Amino acid sequence: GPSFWLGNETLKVPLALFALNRQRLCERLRKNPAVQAGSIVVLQGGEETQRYCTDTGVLFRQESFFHWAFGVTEPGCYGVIDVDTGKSTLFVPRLPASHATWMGKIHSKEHFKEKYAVDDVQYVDEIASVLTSQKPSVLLTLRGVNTDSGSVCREASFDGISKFEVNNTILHPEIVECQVFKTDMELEVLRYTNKISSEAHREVMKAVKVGMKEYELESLFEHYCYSRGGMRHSSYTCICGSGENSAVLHYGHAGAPNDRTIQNGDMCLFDMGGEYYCFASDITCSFPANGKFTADQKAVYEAVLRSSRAVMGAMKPGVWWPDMHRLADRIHLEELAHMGILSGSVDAMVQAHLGAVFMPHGLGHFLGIDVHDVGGYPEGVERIDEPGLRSLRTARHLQPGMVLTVEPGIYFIDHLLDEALADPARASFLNREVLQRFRGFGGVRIEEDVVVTDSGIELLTCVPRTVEEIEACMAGCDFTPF
Amino acid sequence: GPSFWLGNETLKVPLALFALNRQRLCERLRKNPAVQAGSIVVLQGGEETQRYCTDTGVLFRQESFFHWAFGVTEPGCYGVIDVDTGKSTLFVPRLPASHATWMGKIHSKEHFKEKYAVDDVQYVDEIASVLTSQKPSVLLTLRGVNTDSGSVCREASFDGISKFEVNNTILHPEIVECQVFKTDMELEVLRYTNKISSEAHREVMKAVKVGMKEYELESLFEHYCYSRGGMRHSSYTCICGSGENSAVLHYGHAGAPNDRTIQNGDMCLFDMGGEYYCFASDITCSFPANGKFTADQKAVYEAVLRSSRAVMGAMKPGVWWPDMHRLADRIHLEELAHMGILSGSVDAMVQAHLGAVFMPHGLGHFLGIDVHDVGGYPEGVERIDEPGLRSLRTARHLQPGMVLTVEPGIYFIDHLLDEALADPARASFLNREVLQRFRGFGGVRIEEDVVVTDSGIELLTCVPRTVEEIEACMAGC
Ligand SMILES: C[As](C)(=O)[O-]
Ligand SMILES: C[As](C)(=O)[O-]
Ligand SMILES: [Mn+2]
Ligand SMILES: [Mn+2]
Ligand SMILES: [Mn+2]
Ligand SMILES: [Mn+2]
Repeated sequence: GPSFWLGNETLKVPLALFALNRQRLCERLRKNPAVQAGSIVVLQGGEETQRYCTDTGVLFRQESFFHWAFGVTEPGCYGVIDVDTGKSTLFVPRLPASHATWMGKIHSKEHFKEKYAVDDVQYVDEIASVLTSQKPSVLLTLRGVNTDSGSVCREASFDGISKFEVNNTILHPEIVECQVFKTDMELEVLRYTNKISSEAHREVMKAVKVGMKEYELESLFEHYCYSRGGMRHSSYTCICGSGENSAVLHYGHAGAPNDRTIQNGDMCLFDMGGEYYCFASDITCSFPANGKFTADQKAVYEAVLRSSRAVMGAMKPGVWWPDMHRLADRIHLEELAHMGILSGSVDAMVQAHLGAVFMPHGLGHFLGIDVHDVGGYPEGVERIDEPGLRSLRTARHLQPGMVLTVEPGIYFIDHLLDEALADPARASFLNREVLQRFRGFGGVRIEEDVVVTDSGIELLTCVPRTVEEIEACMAGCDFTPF
Repeated sequence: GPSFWLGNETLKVPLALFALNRQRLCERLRKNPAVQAGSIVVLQGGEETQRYCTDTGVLFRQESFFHWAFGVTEPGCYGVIDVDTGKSTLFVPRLPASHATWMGKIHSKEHFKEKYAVDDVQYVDEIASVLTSQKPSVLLTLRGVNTDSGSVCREASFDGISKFEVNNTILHPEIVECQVFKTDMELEVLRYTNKISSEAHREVMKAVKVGMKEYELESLFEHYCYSRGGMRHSSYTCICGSGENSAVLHYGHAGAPNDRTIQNGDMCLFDMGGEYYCFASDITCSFPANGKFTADQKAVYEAVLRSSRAVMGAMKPGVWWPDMHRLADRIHLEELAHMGILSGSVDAMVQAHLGAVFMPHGLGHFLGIDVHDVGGYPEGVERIDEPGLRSLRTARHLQPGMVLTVEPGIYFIDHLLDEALADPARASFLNREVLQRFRGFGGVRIEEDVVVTDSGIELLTCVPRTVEEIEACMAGC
């Protein structure tokens, strides 16, 4: 069948990927006791937008649930699926013929049917008539809460939907649960997004020079990803933190826009991932700006490398993800003590939640069409009310087919360190005479993307990771993964 | 005073630019007899957004009116101006301690006062209290219709605004009219955006090779603009049309995403412009993919070069922009007749609106903070209901300080050509046997950015334009 492709060496993605997702969704719904015969899933695609009240178009990127189900790149569509038969119908906007003045040939319905390999294509304004003719029992629409953003996903609506029976509770948890488990076709795309983004990270490590602005590397990364990878979007705004900015976790946004000059002796923490056909990648490389780790930089870096590799080596089906977070915490504390920053009993440090002072974020998160992918906290899965752990984006147990980031880090964040030093339950573990040397260090994060498999994991990311590999890459060189 | 700067060779933009805009706005409002003493302009800045219901942040770019007045890059702000005194107050979000962990330094109010050179800084949650203590007669908020998008600009709101007298009609036409006329400080930024984007267009022309995808040049353009110019944003989605796609005016968007392979013999029409600190550029270069114009390509291209330079040579204060559009139409028709595509009386071709078959869009538009800048159709200025002219984004007369694109083009658009051939009043001019050779040619657009001066214009753009210059540029090592 047909494939999405941006030519050159970019990945051909079969539209069969999306057909398989529709089939899987129907198979799940058919087993659901709340679902009756004759139901139709109704999804609404994203619409074209402009900046504020201007006529400046914003580049359209499809809504993620719609993309998962249909793979459609055009704005203004709807899509329905007959649950009992699996039959799919795509609804596309009716453009008047005069639009050919500005748009060139206006594609036929048949063009879109062939392009997307759906069973039928209709115009959007006909959706009430078309659904009416099917005499559905119920329309299943999408409404639920994203557990990272807190936002409510808005259900499809069209003129005349009030004439139907509509259910907006059944679908969301079910399509989310399908999305949590990636098909082999989806894994091919995620292998690709990791390949390109890994190459781009290596080009950035080769190119970085003392005296450059952080954004010069943002630009270079995105240029590699688009020109060589066909990745028109990034999966999230690039975080290019140098020096003390490497301790700011979501650095790079409009308020702190990658605008610092990189200085000799700085650490860099570059968290960047290109997006291909609305599939994510999410990779963090940490390295010395000048290509040579100092002793202190090597020690912090290798502490995070140790936790990264320990977690990757322990991950397998049945593992409780919060236990991996606690494992990383224990390793960071052990290694910070081995560096002389901390002293005393590590068991006691853990009891005092000291790990969260140095890693205030979750160990990692589901990844897929969204960088923070859906499904981390389905009904019944609770957030753990402790520092660090409460920021985990899932408390699930691992199962084959899940895609996770593994992103431990250690950071020197002044207000968290000062809180600890003010707290008698924590202050005694800290050695100010050594810690003072790490004030303003920034931080290190080592972030890999992995697939849970029957036997463990599959590592998707392919970047230099040991001190020796990184120094070689920065000197321009050719490295072995976990 | 302070300046915005992204280091390296990027432009230092004095924050005095925005202070001058505030002053100019107050000066215009003070002259409006409907404006009450004690009025306060209240603007609301843009807020951070995410993709749909995801927690995927969208990179924040400031709302254009707010930017014009304040130059503020942070989301979640408000800004007010006392009309009678000119005094400015910026309202910034009061951030929680955790912002220090995830987003960065929690800057003090004094930091922002110094950064933006405003008279006072307060927190957003204090705006009702602060405005109350000033005892304004009326709050002037911003509501009006953009004449390109048709969208209604949404006025500021805050908790407690219902307790004030609010007017939402006076401000919009007044701030728009100020934006129409660029200050010398604004012109320095538009010279810079044109400089970087012109350099980037030159690099793209040197880099194009048969066999590349269109989007490889989009990528290169934006990388040049960001890494060398500090332009994190483009002014609009890059249009990288090759072959017949150069006839598709609305090309490059998500439905037609610069994904065609450039072939030997194609024309390229690349319309790209970086944005610096929310100031636009808007440039189109047209050229043969393989670096050498064929005879037909030279003829079409030189026709558009002729109208481009005739229009620029005629532009000066008092000139009616629709007359310039008609000038370009007439020249295109003349050249298309010289080429043998047309025959007969050009006067009669003009009477039959034949020019619009080949150039269906407007000759050019105001440019500033937005690529299609505000103020093209203020009250009393009407849209002309004729082909071509109805797509003009302004029907105003030119005055010093206006910034315009000059962007004539000729395209071979099947829908329009077929229509013209069906109409006996137009078909008699069209030589079907010659036109057939140009089906699938695509099109040519030559787009310059210019400033109206007291005596004529200043050209901002600097790219190769003659056939000889373009071929030389593309052959450069
Ligand atoms: C800062 As992230 C995209 O690894 O959650
Ligand atoms: C296609 As345009 C931004 O020049 O109007
Ligand atoms: Mn990341
Ligand atoms: Mn991540
Ligand atoms: Mn343009
Ligand atoms: Mn333009």
